[PDB]
Amino acid sequence: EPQVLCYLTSWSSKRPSAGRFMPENVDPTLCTHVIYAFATLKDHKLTEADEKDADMYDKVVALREKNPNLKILLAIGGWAFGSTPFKELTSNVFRMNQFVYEAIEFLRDYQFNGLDVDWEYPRGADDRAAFVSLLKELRLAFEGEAKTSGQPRLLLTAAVPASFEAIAAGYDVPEISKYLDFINVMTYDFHGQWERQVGHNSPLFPLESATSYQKKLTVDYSAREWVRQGAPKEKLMIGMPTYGRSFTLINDTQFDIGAPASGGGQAGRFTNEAGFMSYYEICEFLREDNTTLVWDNEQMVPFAYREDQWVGFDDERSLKTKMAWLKEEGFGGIMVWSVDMDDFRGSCGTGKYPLITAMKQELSGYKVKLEYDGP
Repeated sequence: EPQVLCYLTSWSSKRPSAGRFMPENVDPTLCTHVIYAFATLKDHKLTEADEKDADMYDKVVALREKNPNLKILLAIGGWAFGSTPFKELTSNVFRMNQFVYEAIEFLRDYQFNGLDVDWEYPRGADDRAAFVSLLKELRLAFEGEAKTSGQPRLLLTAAVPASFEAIAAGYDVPEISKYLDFINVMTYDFHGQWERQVGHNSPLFPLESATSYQKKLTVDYSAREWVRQGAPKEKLMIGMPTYGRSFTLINDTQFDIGAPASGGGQAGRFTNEAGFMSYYEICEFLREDNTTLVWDNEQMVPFAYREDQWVGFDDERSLKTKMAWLKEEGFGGIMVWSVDMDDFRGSCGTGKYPLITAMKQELSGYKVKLEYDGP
């Protein structure tokens, strides 16, 4: 029973031509859960972010009609949303409780299977306690509802950071682990266009020559840090990105990890953000002339460069390798960011959804079992 939780970004519907992604585009057999991001808070209540969203919620749910075991969740928060609304949400019990009772009604009305909470990020003791009370109250009310109610309990999940420093600052790990059904660790964005050296978005292992700090910026170390802090392995869903992060090189002849960079790489035609590329945009980049693909055998991920453009990403081989690591460590499953950025049209020349397919096939047969795993 390894789980596969796939994020669906609302704004993917706004991309041009082939990029355009709609709930209909979702293969309902790929993922065990689809998490729709993001709803918002208005007057401290769970509400639809845009008036056009309600029809989208309807479309995402009802994927179910095509796979009745598929769970559909709604996410609130995200990076843009910030910390202040969550702080104000949890500032008093009545607001908090009323948010809780209405969220349940909101969710039951749309027939969602549960709520994903993405506070980015709690920081400091007051936030730490507030995040715990919020999760504690959602969880208990979800249960209480299932009993005073008819059906199966609403699911509760949260996206959490990979940075070991963010973990200490924001997360009472053992406490949140009691209330969450799934802990979705964001094991990506380790490097990017905010830095002035080239580095990979989501390296599995570090370079042997890495500084003790750079060694921590990896999928492997992050996931292990979550375990070390008390997260139950069966609830830990390790984040898998279907995008890459790109750089403009200072010097075309310097293209190795650590090479000087002036900023992000040229935007992809569909995601329109320098420094960022969806997987189908990567494939386009790779078929340009003279683009050299490299396999980093220490980090265990690919990257590619052509003239002053450099991109670090995940492909079939790196994701499969990650699944092998995953099973060996014994984690409960994966989280995918995001389903709309995998090559859902099969324009890379392999199949449709080649990234998620590759992970799914490599996960076939895996059963998660807890056992003593040393310190």
